[PDB]
Amino acid sequence: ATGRPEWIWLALGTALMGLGTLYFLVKGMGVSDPDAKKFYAITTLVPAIAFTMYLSMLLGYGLTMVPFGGEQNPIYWARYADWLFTTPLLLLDLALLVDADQGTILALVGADGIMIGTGLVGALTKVYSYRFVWWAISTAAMLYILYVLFFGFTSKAESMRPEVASTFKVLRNVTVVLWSAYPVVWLIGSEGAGIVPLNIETLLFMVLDVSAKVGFGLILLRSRAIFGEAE
Ligand SMILES: CCCCCCCC/C=C\CCCCCCCC(=O)OC[C@H](O)CO
Ligand SMILES: CCCCCCCC/C=C\CCCCCCCC(=O)OC[C@H](O)CO
Ligand SMILES: CCCCCCCC/C=C\CCCCCCCC(=O)OC[C@H](O)CO
Ligand SMILES: CCCCCCCC/C=C\CCCCCCCC(=O)OC[C@H](O)CO
Ligand SMILES: *C\C=C(C)/C=C/C=C(C)/C=C/C1=C(C)CCCC1(C)C
Repeated sequence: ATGRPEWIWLALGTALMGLGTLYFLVKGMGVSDPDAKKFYAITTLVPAIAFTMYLSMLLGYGLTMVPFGGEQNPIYWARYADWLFTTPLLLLDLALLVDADQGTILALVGADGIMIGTGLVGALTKVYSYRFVWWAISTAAMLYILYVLFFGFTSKAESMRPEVASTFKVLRNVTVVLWSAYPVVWLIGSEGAGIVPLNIETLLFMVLDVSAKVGFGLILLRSRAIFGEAE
């Protein structure tokens, strides 16, 4: 558990995802409105999955060594298993808020799976120059997602209840800003060019992970948008 200088950030991350899961679970009790239940279920699952994968990194299961640049490099592969299942759920929270059509949802979840799966391939690739080829396909998939969130969602939200429009626009903005930092941390951290050491990279991903999952949920689940309009 100790011996790895990043361990303090993995321990903190685990604690914050556990506490976030327990909070949403308790808040979610008794909610009867069928629409709100769907938002509670999706949004509580996100930190529950991330809690289990942070714990696996803490205990050292979610780590493997990958040779490249003539050295053995520690790669936390458990990050991608986490993101494979949590990032489509976050996009589903947004798409259900604006009642997106089924074709649009499919396009978003599919592009997201491509983004995370090519990120994983790049992380495990042993030929140094090819890691950046995968990084660029993965980043291209993420630019399609952000485009849909602005031209495919923002246009629909504005034709809906004001409480829905308002909450979507805050969540959309939060999403665009936090998600776009991820490819940058990868590129300058241990998986890429290696300018930032692993212990600081782990700190940066931990602040982004907690903000984009627990912070995101705090904003959505206090809104009136998730309830049906009723007397
Ligand atoms: C120290 C605490 C550690 C953190 C806890 C360990 C996390 C792993 C455990 C459990 C999964 C529990 C259920 C996760 C799914 C919750 C979904 C939900 O609550 O949905 C409510 C909805 O309203 C219903 O219809
Ligand atoms: C709504 C969707 C909910 C989704 C919830 C699903 C979460 C599944 C989690 C984990 C097991 C996956 C572990 C992958 C198996 C790797 C085992 C292996 O081959 O060796 C690794 C080595 O033991 C160590 O470094
Ligand atoms: C491993 C990576 C892939 C699996 C990870 C799971 C991620 C989330 C699941 C699904 C999106 C598929 C489309 C589901 C959208 C349906 C929402 C909808 O359109 O509404 C239908 C409902 O009938 C109205 O009441
Ligand atoms: C739209 C929101 C998401 C956009 C995300 C796409 C970001 C574009 C990528 C890269 C330029 C930075 C490349 C700089 C890398 C040079 C590293 C180097 O070789 O320098 C060694 C070091 O500086 C000696 O100390
Ligand atoms: C659970 C939290 C969130 C916000 C996860 C998001 C992760 C990404 C947006 C990852 C993107 C990557 C790309 C675009 C290219 C480099 C490799 C990554 C997989 C980190």
